[PDB]
Amino acid sequence: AHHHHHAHAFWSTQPVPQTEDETEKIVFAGPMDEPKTVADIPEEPYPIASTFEWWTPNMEAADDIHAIYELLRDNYVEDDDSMFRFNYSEEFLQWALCPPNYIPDWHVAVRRKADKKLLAFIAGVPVTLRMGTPKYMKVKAQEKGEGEEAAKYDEPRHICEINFLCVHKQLREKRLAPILIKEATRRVNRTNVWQAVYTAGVLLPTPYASGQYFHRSLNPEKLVEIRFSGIPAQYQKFQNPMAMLKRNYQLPSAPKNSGLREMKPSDVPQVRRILMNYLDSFDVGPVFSDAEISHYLLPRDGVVFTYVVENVKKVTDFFSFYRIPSTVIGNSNYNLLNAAYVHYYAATSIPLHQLILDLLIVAHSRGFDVCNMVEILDNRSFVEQLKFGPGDGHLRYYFYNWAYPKIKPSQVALVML
Ligand SMILES: CCCCCCCCCCCCCC(=O)SCCNC(=O)CCNC(=O)[C@H](O)C(C)(C)COP(=O)(O)OP(=O)(O)OC[C@H]1O[C@@H](n2cnc3c(N)ncnc32)[C@H](O)[C@@H]1OP(=O)(O)O
Ligand SMILES: [Zn+2]
Repeated sequence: AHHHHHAHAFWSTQPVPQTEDETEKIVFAGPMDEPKTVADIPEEPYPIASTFEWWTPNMEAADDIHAIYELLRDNYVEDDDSMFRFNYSEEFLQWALCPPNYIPDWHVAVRRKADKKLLAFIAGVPVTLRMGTPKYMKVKAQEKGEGEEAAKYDEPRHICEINFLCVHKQLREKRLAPILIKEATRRVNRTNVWQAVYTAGVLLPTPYASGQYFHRSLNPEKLVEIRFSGIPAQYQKFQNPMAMLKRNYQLPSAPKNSGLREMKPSDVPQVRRILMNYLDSFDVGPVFSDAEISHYLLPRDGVVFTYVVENVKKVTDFFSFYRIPSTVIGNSNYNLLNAAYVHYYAATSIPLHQLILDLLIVAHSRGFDVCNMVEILDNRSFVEQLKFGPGDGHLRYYFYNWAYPKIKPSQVALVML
């Protein structure tokens, strides 16, 4: 019942595969660029106009995080004609940008010298990623006798995740974005890191995986009244069509699993174990320490919500979801849309659809209006029984400086904003 509404001067110089045809022919994982060392990377920041300066924000400082908050609030807009606007609170931004061992230098900003107004931003965070040759390719490579080349890059790699690329609207379409990407590349290279991973809605050279978005209505009445959803014509036959619509997406009001409770700090080592056990099944996936599990998964009000199944003693299952609220433009009754995004999870004692059913119940009980996700992990497996519908977006996954075969999004275990 959803409302469906839908030459590279810089990227052709970058160490990424340049065509879909190239990517579909890659058989081994490995770097694109020729080997470099840190000393081969320019010491000085990339030149920008004299009215501007590079600035590294201190995220512990109120003024700095507020400055980044305001830039993104007013300028981090994928579509000016959308009826919605994503909102990234300072707490959200600290959670996304300041994981344990984050590198301040990788938060790259441009500001105007005279008044110190922040005009552009791009952010990298460390992540440890398994990104060696997909298991099927390695298998096929072994049958041809090339197993050790296929396995050469199997060790998890300490790399960079790039997000929150943003140019102030006054500075748009002036090639500042390539400069931001070059400066981040420079700074990351100077840390002896040579690959990055990143996601985008736009199609760039060249994704290794792409996945459709899916939505699960939690407050159908509100979703229709803001035109996120429509009430289709067959409902225009029934007696109280809106009552019929609310009945169709009705959930139980209390979760089905006993032992389900909010995650607490003492759960961290066990959640790490069952998560890692699950994520290692996928060709591309992160490796998390206890500190990273704690930072990314411990409940964080207004940002991250995480529950465990602990039916006496042992943590056997868990799920998590994070919040991004959308401003609703021009609606008399509603100003905000509260969206729950499926995060990490692991099921070992109950079917996956049963665990995610409880996610929906908990998310609904916490006032969320819609539950969103991309078809990574095993998310595709419960779409139909839990009444998710596909949206119009696609999340495209890219590597920088990494030759990588084309894979399915169900082969990807890295949750990325
Ligand atoms: C080893 C370490 C490596 C580190 C770096 C790894 C790579 C990181 C890569 C970045 C990962 C980002 C992940 C996220 O955060 S995805 C979210 C992106 N941000 C937004 O959508 C916020 C709103 N939009 C904006 O702020 C601007 O429109 C941006 C900044 C996006 C472009 O600014 P502007 O509109 O003023 O344009 P320009 O004249 O300066 O530049 C035009 C050039 O920019 C290319 N472009 C456009 N959109 C994107 C995009 N989303 N990723 C990469 N490149 C993009 C475009 O194809 C063209 O290149 P080419 O077509 O001529 O070749
Ligand atoms: Zn429309």
